[PDB]
Amino acid sequence: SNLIEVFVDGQSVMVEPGTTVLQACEKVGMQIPRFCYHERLSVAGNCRMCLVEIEKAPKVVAACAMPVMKGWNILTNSEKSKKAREGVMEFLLANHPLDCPICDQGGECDLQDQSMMFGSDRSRFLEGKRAVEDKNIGPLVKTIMTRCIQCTRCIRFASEIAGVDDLGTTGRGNDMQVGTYIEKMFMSELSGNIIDICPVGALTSKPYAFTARPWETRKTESIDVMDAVG
Amino acid sequence: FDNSTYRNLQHHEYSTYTFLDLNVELSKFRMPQPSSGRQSPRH
Amino acid sequence: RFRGEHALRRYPSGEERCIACKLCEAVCPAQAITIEAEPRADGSRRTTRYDIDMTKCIY
Amino acid sequence: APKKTSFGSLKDEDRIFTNLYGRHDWRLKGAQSRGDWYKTKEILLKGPDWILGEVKTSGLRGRGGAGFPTGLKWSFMNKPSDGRPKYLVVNADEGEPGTCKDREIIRHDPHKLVEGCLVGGRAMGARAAYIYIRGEFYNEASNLQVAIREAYEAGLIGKNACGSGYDFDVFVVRGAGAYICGEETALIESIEGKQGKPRLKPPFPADVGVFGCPTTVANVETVAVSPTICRRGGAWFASFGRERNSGTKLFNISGHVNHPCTVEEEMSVPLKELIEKHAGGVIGGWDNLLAVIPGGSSTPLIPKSVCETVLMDFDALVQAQTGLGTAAVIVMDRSTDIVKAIARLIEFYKHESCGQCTPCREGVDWMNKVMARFVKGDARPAEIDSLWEISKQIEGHTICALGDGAAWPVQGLIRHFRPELEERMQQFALQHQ
Amino acid sequence: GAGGALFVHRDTPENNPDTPFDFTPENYKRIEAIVKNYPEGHKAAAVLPVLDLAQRQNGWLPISAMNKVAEILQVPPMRVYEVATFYTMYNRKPVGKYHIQVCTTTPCMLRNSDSILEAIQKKLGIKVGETTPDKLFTLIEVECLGACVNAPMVQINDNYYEDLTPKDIEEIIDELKAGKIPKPGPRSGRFSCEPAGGLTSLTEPPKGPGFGVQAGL
Ligand SMILES: NC(=O)C1=CN([C@@H]2O[C@H](COP(=O)(O)OP(=O)(O)OC[C@H]3O[C@@H](n4cnc5c(N)ncnc54)[C@H](O)[C@@H]3O)[C@@H](O)[C@H]2O)C=CC1
Ligand SMILES: Cc1cc2nc3c(=O)[nH]c(=O)nc-3n(C[C@H](O)[C@H](O)[C@H](O)COP(=O)(O)O)c2cc1C
Ligand code: SF4
Ligand code: SF4
Ligand code: SF4
Ligand code: SF4
Ligand code: FES
Ligand code: FES
Ligand SMILES: [Mg+2]
Repeated sequence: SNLIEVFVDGQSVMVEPGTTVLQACEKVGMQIPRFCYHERLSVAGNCRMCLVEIEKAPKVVAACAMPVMKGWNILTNSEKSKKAREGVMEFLLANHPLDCPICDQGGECDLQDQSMMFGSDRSRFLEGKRAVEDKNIGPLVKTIMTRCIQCTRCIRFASEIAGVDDLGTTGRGNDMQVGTYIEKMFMSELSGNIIDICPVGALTSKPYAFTARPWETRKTESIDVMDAVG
Repeated sequence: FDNSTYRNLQHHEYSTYTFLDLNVELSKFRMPQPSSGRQSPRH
Repeated sequence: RFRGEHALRRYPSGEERCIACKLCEAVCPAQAITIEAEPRADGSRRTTRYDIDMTKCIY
Repeated sequence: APKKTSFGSLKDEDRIFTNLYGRHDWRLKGAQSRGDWYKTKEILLKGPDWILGEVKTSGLRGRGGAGFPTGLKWSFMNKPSDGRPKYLVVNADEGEPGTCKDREIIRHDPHKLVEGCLVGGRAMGARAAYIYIRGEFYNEASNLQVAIREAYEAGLIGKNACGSGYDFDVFVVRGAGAYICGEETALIESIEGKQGKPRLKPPFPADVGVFGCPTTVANVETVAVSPTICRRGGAWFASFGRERNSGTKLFNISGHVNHPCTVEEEMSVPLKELIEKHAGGVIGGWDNLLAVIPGGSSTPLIPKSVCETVLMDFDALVQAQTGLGTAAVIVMDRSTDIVKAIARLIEFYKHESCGQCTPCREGVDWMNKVMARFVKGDARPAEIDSLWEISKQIEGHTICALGDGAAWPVQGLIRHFRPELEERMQQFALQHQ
Repeated sequence: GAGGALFVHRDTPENNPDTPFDFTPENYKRIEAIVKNYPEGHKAAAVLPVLDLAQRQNGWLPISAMNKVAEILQVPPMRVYEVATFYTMYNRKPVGKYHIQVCTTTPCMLRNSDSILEAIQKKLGIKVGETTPDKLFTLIEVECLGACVNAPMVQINDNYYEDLTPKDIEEIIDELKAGKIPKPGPRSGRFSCEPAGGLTSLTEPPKGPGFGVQAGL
């Protein structure tokens, strides 16, 4: 066949060429930590949370953007991968605001969950945090940019899925801000999905604000009747 | 043959449009550009 | 340290301290707390309902 | 006798850049008297394989700072055509603090660069060369444009190059103030009209470069010599410096020296000999030396005790734990606040980070704040090891090497001048109770 | 220190979409020549030179100029905003007639650049982020300008003035505000990157063409 053999933690897996390390890892039930990778969006590689160790390689690789080579042995739980994850989460949480009680992403945060599973439990950041002014993109989506981790998922979704090129980044370095640079309404028939794709409370639902927490809700699977798509 | 002089003195009289004027002048020497097949990636 | 009748506190300015995070509701072993919230008229995150059933509470 | 053991004294007949000081006409007529554009038609007619072999046996390594072997890098692009045009991009961003070598080449020997672009593009089969120059070098860019106009007028480049029947164009592109645009992928993205943010590798530019076509990115210094190596032999070039450290190098000596200058010298020259001969020695005598950053701000610094016998090449400086880099020597005597100098370098790196990836974007600002507090002594000795580990987290986890270049000076300062940090901390502690 | 400037746009009578900006016909010829260099099917590669041309024509980059550049090259205005805010050579706010950059990175910091900066400050009476009341000088600090060997140096409107002293920079300033324009280059009798005195290398006349050419070619 065309499949090639790769090893995830010493276990043989057969995968099609061009398959990334993340997909090869998930073919055995291992989910690599991620913040900027979405499987329905183009690869970014900016977050750096997906860094894993390949055996016999001194450098850790971005599992979300690196195709597996023939005979590679991935090491998803070695000391190097764990230290990389802890460092990346330390950097992510360095400037994050202490907003979890007032954040609507409270029990639904990938930042929170992956900090509990892959990060450290302490902080050694002894400086002042950064603060970003809010941007108004319309009634449907509430914006609290301080919480943004600069994943850029929203920009890719707007550019590709929604066909609207209004979202971007201005500035560079620590002071880099996601927005429109002008007072503009991000209007689209699919504009509400940037709330779901955003892993943090930077983009949240405005009608839903403050009304509930995820652990209270009871989930009912149903069908939409507002159009004929179903 | 001398070395007491400085020969790179033409840049003392360059204006703000020197580079673009030179680009315009060189426009008539370049080979035709290759085409992607579309007018833009958004086409 | 004595635990006695419950009370909701304020900030020195007179603003309520509670921000409707619902951590008290999630931790209550007896499920004695019920909370509802919404944005206030000024946009503040404040409760609209905060009940404690003291015949359910284990103090 | 073969197998030389001492290096650092080459006379003018073996210097590639014979107009480094702009003392001869830089115009085509003056450059041709210096041997520029001589037998180009024959070199092109030899073939890409001959030029690639000449570069390979020459032992040349990348002069941008990484020191990658130029032969294999340029032969990576020797693939057959697949429908996409092939391009050459010459890196003239010139962003490293302390470095000034490429500016002199562009402003004083531009025809060397143009001919190097032609020869390298023929070697790689490139259709055209894009020269990405720093946006601040407006006079240098216009001089390069004048040189390109002269080359077009004489039929040296363009349709039917000198006599080879090989079409090749040389464009000049100006950036707008971004040191990150010296990264080859960031430079490529900047040419395509986006933010100067680096791409991930793989793919490499030899597969997906500018406009999504195979591209090779080379330094101006690396590219300019190419013509000379082909002519004078290549095996002549390997006769200079140690093994795997071949050739001639341009050095930028700045800081606390009597006469700062840009000079050309053999690769494996010792640092002390270079400083004493060309720079005129350290201010106040060699005994007044405190620390030196050998290859620009991106490399760790070394104390005076290491500068006594160190060789100015890639491998010897690697053994001294600093690396060669761009061969820009910044000299610091005993009258400088070394912590302040390293903090200023870290602030530079903070103001130049593009912000794309998490480790650089937050960790560099974190180190900047920590070093700002270190300068005043407003910290405690455990923060030294904390900063060391922060730098370690940043290094090797970033997309491009700007995080590496921000972490390395911090590690060098911690490694060599920890007692200075502790003295400052205790002084601030007892001064403020 | 910090950026100081903001990366969001708020409308203003001096800067709004209706603010009049357009390219001169000569500048349209220049834009055509710029666009021609890049491959057909790729025109967004011309945003940098066209935006720089707009800034050169106008003196700064209003929101209308960004929108015009986006319209001409048929790209989303957000991408032009990204380019304009990313690069520090673009002025999204009016500057003085003579915009002064003083390099303060470590190689220039070692050669007493702070003296140059304070001499400029007390000559003009403004700080490092202000413009003179007559709108003729704007003073800022920048990173390494690539003139480190000749440092301490400052760059003015595409010109380099190296090997400076407080007296030299004051002479440059008062010669510039009189209506003249000082000649660029070092002010230490060096006029190049050569060693301060002696010219330790390249003393011999340059060799003739084909002097070291190898055999067989
Ligand atoms: N001259 C200047 O102003 C500055 C120079 N630098 C220097 O840049 C150096 C680091 O730059 P990098 O490009 O990230 O170093 P690198 O080691 O990643 O690669 C350098 C060159 O080798 C090529 N290359 C490397 N591995 C390859 C592979 N497996 N296949 C094909 N090609 C490969 C790359 O395409 C690139 O052109 C630093 O050492 C620094 O000193 C840094 C800042 C400024
Ligand atoms: C942050 C950063 C800045 C850089 N700046 C430059 C530069 O200004 N000039 C340069 O030639 N290379 C620069 N480089 C490295 C380039 O990749 C290098 O020039 C390119 O690989 C050409 O290598 P060569 O000289 O071996 O051909 C930089 C790298 C990084 C990470
Ligand atoms: S986004 Fe997540 S981590 Fe950040 S404040 Fe909200 S709940 Fe906390
Ligand atoms: S707003 Fe959310 S989705 Fe958009 S860049 Fe920030 S964290 Fe990512
Ligand atoms: S909801 Fe409960 S835990 Fe949260 S602020 Fe109010 S009283 Fe405190
Ligand atoms: S290391 Fe810094 S400059 Fe390089 S890609 Fe990451 S954020 Fe950008
Ligand atoms: S998930 Fe791979 S770098 Fe973000
Ligand atoms: S340090 Fe001033 S020009 Fe580079
Ligand atoms: Mg969200």
